[PDB]
Amino acid sequence: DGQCFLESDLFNQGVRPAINVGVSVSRVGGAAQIKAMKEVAGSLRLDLSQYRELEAFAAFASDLDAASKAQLDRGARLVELLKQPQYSPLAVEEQVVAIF
Amino acid sequence: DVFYLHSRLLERCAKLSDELGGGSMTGLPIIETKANDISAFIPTNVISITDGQCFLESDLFNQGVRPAINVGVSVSRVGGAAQIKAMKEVAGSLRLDLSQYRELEAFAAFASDLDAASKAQLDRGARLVELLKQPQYSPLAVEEQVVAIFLGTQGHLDSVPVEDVQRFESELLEHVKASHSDIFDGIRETKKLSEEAEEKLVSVINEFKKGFQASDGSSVVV
Amino acid sequence: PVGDAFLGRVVNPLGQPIDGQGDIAAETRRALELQAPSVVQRQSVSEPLQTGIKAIDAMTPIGRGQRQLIIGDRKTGKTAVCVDTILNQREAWLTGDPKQQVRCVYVAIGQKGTTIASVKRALEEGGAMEYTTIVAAPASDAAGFKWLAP
Amino acid sequence: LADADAMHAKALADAKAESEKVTEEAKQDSERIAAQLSEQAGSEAERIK
Amino acid sequence: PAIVGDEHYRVAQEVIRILQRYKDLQDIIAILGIDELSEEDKQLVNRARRIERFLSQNMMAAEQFTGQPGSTVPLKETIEAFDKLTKGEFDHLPEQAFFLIGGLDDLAKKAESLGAKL
Amino acid sequence: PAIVGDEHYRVAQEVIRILQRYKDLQDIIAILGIDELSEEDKQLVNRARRIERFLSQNMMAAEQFTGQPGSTVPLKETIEAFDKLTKGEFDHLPEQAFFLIGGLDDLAKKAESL
Amino acid sequence: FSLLRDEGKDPVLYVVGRKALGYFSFRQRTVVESWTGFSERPTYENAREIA
Amino acid sequence: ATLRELRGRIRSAGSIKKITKAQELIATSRIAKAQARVEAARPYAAEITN
Amino acid sequence: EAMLAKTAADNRKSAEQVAAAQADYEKEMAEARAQASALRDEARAAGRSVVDEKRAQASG
Ligand SMILES: Nc1ncnc2c1ncn2[C@@H]1O[C@H](COP(=O)(O)OP(=O)(O)OP(=O)(O)O)[C@@H](O)[C@H]1O
Ligand SMILES: [Mg+2]
Repeated sequence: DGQCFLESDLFNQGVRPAINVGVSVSRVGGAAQIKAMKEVAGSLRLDLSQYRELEAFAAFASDLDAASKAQLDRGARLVELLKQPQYSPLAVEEQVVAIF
Repeated sequence: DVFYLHSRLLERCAKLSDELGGGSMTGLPIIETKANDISAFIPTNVISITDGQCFLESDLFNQGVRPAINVGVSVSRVGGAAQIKAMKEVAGSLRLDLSQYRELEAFAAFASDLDAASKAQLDRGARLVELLKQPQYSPLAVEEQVVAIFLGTQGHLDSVPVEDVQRFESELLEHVKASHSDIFDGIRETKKLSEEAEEKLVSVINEFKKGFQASDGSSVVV
Repeated sequence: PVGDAFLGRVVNPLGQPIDGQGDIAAETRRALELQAPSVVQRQSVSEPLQTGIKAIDAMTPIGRGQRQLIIGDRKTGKTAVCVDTILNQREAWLTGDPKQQVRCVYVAIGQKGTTIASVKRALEEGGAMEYTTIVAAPASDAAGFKWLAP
Repeated sequence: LADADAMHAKALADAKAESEKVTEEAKQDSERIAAQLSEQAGSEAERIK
Repeated sequence: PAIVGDEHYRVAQEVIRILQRYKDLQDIIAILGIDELSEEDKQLVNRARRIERFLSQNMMAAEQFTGQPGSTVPLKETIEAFDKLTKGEFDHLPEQAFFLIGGLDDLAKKAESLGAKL
Repeated sequence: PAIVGDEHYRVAQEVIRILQRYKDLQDIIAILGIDELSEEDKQLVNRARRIERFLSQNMMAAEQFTGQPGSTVPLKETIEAFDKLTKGEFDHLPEQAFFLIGGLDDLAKKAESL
Repeated sequence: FSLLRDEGKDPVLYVVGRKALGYFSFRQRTVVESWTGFSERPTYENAREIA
Repeated sequence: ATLRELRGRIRSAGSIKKITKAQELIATSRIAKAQARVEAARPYAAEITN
Repeated sequence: EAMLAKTAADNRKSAEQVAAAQADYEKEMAEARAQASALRDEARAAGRSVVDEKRAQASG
C-alpha cells in the first residue's frame, strides 16, 4: 500500500531519512493522519515534488521570476524541516507544529 | 526457422517475366517496433528480407509530420526504376535538399548570421517538409503529386509562408483541376512534364499566387 | 480456394467467409506452400505502384513486384499508409485495364475484430472493397490461424 | 501636381475596373465550387443508396 | 477532425506539438539553461510548462490524498482554455497558477490568490 | 611502409591529411561561406577539391553507360601523380580536368581540352 | 587588488557584465556601479558613460 | 532499465553536441564581426592620439 | 515669397499624390482579393455543409 523509496544520493546530501519524495507515496493518505496533520500537511508531498521539478529546471536560470524564487525558497525550507536525525522521534503534536 | 518463415512468405511477392504473363504481387509487410528498436530479431530479419523500408517514428508524428516517415533512414532499393519520368525529374533534388535542411536545422534562429545559401536552403527545406505532409485517407494521383513536388522544388513555395504552404498547395491543386486539367492530362498520358505544360503551369501558379491569401494577411506574389 | 469471387469478401485463413455474405465461388485451389517464382522466372521491377502518399512516392518509390516494409512503433500511422495505398488503387481499378488494375489483399493478423471492421469501413467509404480482399485472423483466433493468414 | 492628380484618378479608375474583374472571377469560381461539391455530394448519395 | 471536430483536433494537435518540442528541449535546458534558447523557443518552453501544469487536475477521488475537493471541466471549456493557452494568452500568469485546478474560473481565482490577474 | 614502400605511405598520408582538413573546414564553408576562410584555408580547399576529384576514375564497368572506355593507372604513376598534386603543382588547372581520368597523360589531355 | 593593497590603497570596484557582478556578490565585495547588457556588442555611448 | 536510461543519455548528449557546434560556428562569425569593429575603431583612436 | 512656398508645397503634394495613387491602388486591390478569398472560403464551407447534411439524410 505504497512505499518509502530511500536513495543513497539523497542520504549523502544530508537528506535524512533519504526519502525520495517524488516516487514515495502512501496509498491510504489522509485517512492515516490525524485531522491536524492532514490540515497542515495536505499538499506537502505534491509541493515538494513540484519544488524538486523546479529546482532541476531552474538550475542554470540566470534570472528567475518572483514566483519561482519564492517557490524555491519555500521548498528549500521545507526540505530542511523534514530532515531528522536517527533515534529522535517526534510526538504527533510536535510534528504538527513543525509542519505548521 | 522464423527468418525462413518470413523470407519464404515474402519471396512470393515477385514481378513475373513476360513468359509467365507479366503479373506481379507487391508486398507491404508491417512491423511494429518497441521503443524504435529496429535492431530486434524480427525487425532485423524483415529489414534484411525486403527491398526497402519506410521507418515511421513517434517523435515525427507528434511534431505534426504526418505521415511520420523518417526520410533520412527510409530507403527504396528499386529507386527511380519505380517512378515515372515526371516524378523522377521533379523529385531528383528532394533527398539532398532535405538532408541539407536537417543539417541546418540547428541554425533556425541564426538565419541572419547564415550566409545567403544556407538561409535559402533552410527556407526551402522547411517548405519541402511542409509539402510532404498529407492528411489521412486522401491519396493523391501521380499527376497531382508531380505538380505539388514541382511547386516545392522549383521555388514556387519560396514566397509562401511555411504555415500556409499546405493550404496553398491544396488550393492550387484544386484550381488547376478546375481550370487547367490539361496539365494533369498531359502528365498522366505522357508520364513526363513537357516544356509547354511546365510554362503553362508556371503562369497558372503565378496567377493563383496573385489570387492567394496568406493567413497572416501578407502577399505571396513574386 | 482462389478466384475472382474473393474480391470484396472477408475470409479466415482457410478461405471460409466470415463477413456473413454467403458462400464464395472458388475458381480453383492453391496449396499454401507452393514455391515462389524462380530466379529465372522474373523480370526487373519497373512499373510504379503509386501509393498516393507524396513522401513514399517521391523518396522511397515502390514498384510492382517490390517488397516494401512499413516499420515503426505503434500508432505511428502504418495501417494508415497501407489503407491509403489500397484506396489510391481505385482510379486504376476504374480504368478497367488489367495492366493498370491492382487487386488488393489486406491480411489482418492478431488485430481485434472491431479494428478489422473499422479498416473494412474505411475501404468501403473509398470504394476499395470492389477490388480488395481481407484475410482476417483476429486476436481471438487460434495461433495456427494467425500463423497461416499471411 | 495637376498631372499627378490626373494620373492618380486614372489609377483609381483602373483599380475599380481591376477589382471588378477579380471579384467577377471570384463569383464564377465560387459558383463553380458550389456546383462541383453538390455533384460530389450527389454521387456519394448514389454510393450510399 | 471527423468525430471530435476541427477545433478540438487542431487544439489537441497544437498541445501535443508544443509538449513534444518542450520534451526535445528539456535536456538542453538542463545543461545549458533556458537563456541559451532562441526567443521563440523560450516562449514555447513557457507555454509548454503552463500547458503541462494545466493538464493536471484536482480529481474527485484524489481528495483523500490532498484534501482538496475535486472539479469537473466541460469539454467546450477545456478546448477554449487550451486554445487560449496555445496562443500564449495566459503567458503572463505564473505557472503555479495552473497546477491542480479545473476550468478558467479556477485559474483566475488561483492567479489572483498568487498575486496575478488573469 | 614495410609493405607498400615509404614513398607510397608518405603520399597516402599526405592525401589523407589534406582530405581530413578539407572535411573539417566543410562545416565552415557550408554555413559561414567560403569567403569567411583564411587564404591558406582557401588554398587547401582548392588542393583538396582537386585531390578528391582526381581520386575519381573512368571505370571499365562505366563504359556501358558512357562510351568512353576505362583506364588502368600503374601504381608508380598514381603515386607520383598524387605526390605532384599534393605539392600544388596542378592547383591552377580547372577542377573538371580531374574528373574521371587515368594518370597524368589523361590529365594533361583533358587540361588542353579546356 | 593584491598589488593595490600591498601599495597601501583600497580598491573601489566598478563592473561591466553580469558574471563579474555575480562573482563579487559571492565575495561580498561592494560594487559602486555596474553596467550590463552590452558586453557582446558595445557601443561608444556605453564607453562614454563608463568613462 | 539501464539500456533505456543509456539511450536517453545518448539522445541528450547528441542534442547538446548539436547546440554546441552551432554555437561554435556562430561564435566564429561573431569573432569576425568584433575584429571588424576593432579595425573600424582604430583610425579615430590614432587621430585623437596625435 | 508665397509663390515660392506654394511651389515647394505643390512639389511635395505631387510626390505624395504619386505615392498615394499606388498606395490606394494596392489597398483597394487587397480589399478585392480579400473579398474574393472570403467568397471562395464560404462557398467551400457551404459545400461541406451540403455534403454533410446529405450524408446524414442518406443515413437516415
Ligand atoms: N497522415 C495522417 N494524418 C493525420 N493523422 C494520421 C495520419 N495517419 C495516421 N493518423 C492517425 O494516427 C493514429 C494512428 O494511425 P494508425 O492506426 O494507422 O497507426 P498504426 O501504427 O498502424 O497503429 P497501431 O499500433 O494501432 O496498429 C490514428 O489516429 C490515425 O488516424
Ligand atoms: Mg495498425
